[PDB]
Amino acid sequence: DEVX
Amino acid sequence: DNSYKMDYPEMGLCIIINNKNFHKSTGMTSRSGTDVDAANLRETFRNLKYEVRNKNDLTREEIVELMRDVSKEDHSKRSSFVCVLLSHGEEGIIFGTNGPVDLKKITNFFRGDRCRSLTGKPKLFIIQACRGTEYDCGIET
Amino acid sequence: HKIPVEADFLYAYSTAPGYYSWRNSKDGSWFIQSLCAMLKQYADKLEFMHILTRVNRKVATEFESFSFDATFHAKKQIPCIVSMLTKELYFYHHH
Repeated sequence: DEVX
Repeated sequence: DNSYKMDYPEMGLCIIINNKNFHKSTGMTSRSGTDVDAANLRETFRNLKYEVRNKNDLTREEIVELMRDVSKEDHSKRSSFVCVLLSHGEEGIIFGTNGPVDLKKITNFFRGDRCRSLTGKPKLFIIQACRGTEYDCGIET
Repeated sequence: HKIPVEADFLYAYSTAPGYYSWRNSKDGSWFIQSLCAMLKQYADKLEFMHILTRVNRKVATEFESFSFDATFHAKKQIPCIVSMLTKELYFYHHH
């Protein structure tokens, strides 16, 4: 899970 | 008269802008997994009979150019228009590989008075991008 | 005899104003994963706002971030449907  | 007319010869275009790699200056890391999104969307809208056009790693200038050109096409025989943006972002902003572009600049090309062949037809913008740096910690249910 | 120039637009945002949006390196973004799934399952029947409402529920209930960095761990997300549409939208037509 990574953000943006 | 409660539903949009969707029986034109073509459902319409589905423009997918898939930005994965950005210039260092932006400080944005590679958007791992975005290709999965792009492929999924392509198949999903193909099934809905949309004319899908995928574009990868566009600079902010290229995004604007693409949008301008697409808005200048004759959409008379198309029932609707769909644009999917996959990239980094901030509130009201989408990122080209080299910097920010105001979303308003992109959507303005399709205003009811600037793209007459789409007047009265649904114009959908699907946006996968951040809108700030706040986290939602949620609440137990 | 005229309509607003801003009418007939639908902005399906992956997240609420001011918030981060989540993307899984292997499965894709939570929002797009859910959007495509709901379109595949319901586009032959449900009106678009109702499909997007199911997308909101799917993202809100089935996803929670997992990270070795406690700062990015156990986070949630809710999409944001912004509609200036003037009619119901169905991705099919009744001959």
